[PDB]
Amino acid sequence: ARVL
Amino acid sequence: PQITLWKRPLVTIRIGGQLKEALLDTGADDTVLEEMNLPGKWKPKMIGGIGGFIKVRQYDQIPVEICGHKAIGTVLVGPTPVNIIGRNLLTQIGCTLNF
Amino acid sequence: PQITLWKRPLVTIRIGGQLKEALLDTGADDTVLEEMNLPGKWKPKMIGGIGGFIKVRQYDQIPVEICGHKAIGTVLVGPTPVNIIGRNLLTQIGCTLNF
Repeated sequence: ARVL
Repeated sequence: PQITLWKRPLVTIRIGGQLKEALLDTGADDTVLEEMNLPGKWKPKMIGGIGGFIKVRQYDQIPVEICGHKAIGTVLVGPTPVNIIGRNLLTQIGCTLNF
Repeated sequence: PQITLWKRPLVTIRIGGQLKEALLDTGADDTVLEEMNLPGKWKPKMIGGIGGFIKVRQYDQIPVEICGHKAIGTVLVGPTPVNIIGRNLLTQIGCTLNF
């Protein structure tokens, strides 16, 4: 999970 | 609505019967909220951002109302700097980027 | 164009004579590119998100074309895991969120  | 980006796209959401402010974040796969209590079971998970990885609580099938639009989905809770609505819920409310 | 959010909104950009893939990120104030050896004066900066802060190089007045739409502004260079187009350039290409 990538949260930018 | 149409939201321009001269200011952070902050909106009011309702979750667990409480109002909170959150950022509409197309760069996030997932919705992540600052520490709060949510009802039901959760599972420990880890997610990554620009500064590295954090531990979060994963709540599934959570109803969230975003600017009056209904979503029901995964909400992660943990040490994020800002409440973020990510693509998992943005898709449910029919949100697109346009230029 | 209209970009749906079922997948990460990755688009082609042109910067410093290179074509690159970048994420359109409404949750980002600033534009942050993966390590690259741009010419010019820069100054150090710290930027934060999930996980904490990273150290970046701030370059000003850098032309960036995003899917054919020209922009010019501040670009941050550092150990981001993905190239990120933030609001500073999204506003210049007339990008909105719509639902």
